[PDB]
Amino acid sequence: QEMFAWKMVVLSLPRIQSQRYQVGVHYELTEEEKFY
Amino acid sequence: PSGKNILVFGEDGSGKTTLMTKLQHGKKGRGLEYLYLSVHDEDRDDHTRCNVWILDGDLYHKGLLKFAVSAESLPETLVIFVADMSRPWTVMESLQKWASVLREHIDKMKIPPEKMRELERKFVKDFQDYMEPEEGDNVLTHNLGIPVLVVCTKCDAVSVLEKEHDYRDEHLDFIQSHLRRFCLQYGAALIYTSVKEEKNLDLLYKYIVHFTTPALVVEKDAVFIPAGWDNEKKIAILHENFTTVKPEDAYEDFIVFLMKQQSLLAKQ
Repeated sequence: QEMFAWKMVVLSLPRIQSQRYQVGVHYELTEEEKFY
Repeated sequence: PSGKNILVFGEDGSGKTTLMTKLQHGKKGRGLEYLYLSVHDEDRDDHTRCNVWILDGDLYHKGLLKFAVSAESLPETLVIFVADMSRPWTVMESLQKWASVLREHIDKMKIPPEKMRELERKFVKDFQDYMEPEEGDNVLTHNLGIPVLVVCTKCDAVSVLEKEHDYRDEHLDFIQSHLRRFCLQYGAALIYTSVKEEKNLDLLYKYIVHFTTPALVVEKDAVFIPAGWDNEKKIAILHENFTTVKPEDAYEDFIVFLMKQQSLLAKQ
């Protein structure tokens, strides 16, 4: 009865590339930090 | 059976992809990585579609929680609070952080159904009544309640942790007793996991989502807190021997203008 993927398909790929909204500047656009 | 669900909460990796690989993979650095399970149902493979959602990060994950939690899916939701033992401050802060995220999810997505509130609260009050027997008084339980179970990663690194900055049973005993306190206050249990070791998660996650398991504290390195092995006395006995009884300060312990004016002044 594996046929209930509509719940995930309702909003599956609405944000496939939403990792670049850094307040338009931020001066450190990266979703992590480097070493020391 | 109906559809089962599991929400694993990774804290910046912490071996979440490796742990999900050990049970049955690209990476885990974006968020909402759906995973399917196939657990034995004591006789055959009855297609126990226990959905697993890998949530990592903090950049607007409420939408991912909305796409990962349905309305009538709420009872069979076994979230897995994952925190790696290599960074104890990350465990102490991330456990309360994921608990706060779960509280916000209940305060923003569980509130529209009215009958589910009065049914779920009594279901939790009756579920905690059966959580303590068949294991082998009253604790400061919080407001959150649903079948939960916390799983800690990097537990097979006792020598590494004592070689870096612990070098005493105070740190390991502090983490053990305090995570035990956090699990009893959150209405959960604690099952440690490791690299190709400590295979005890499937037993309790199968035992609660309706095949039993006992407690292990003798080894002190592979500690398993089952459902119903908590009180307010053994936790005090744990952090008493050489460890400060409930310290509130040990958390930070284990965690042409100038030149022109000058020329003009010289000219006068």
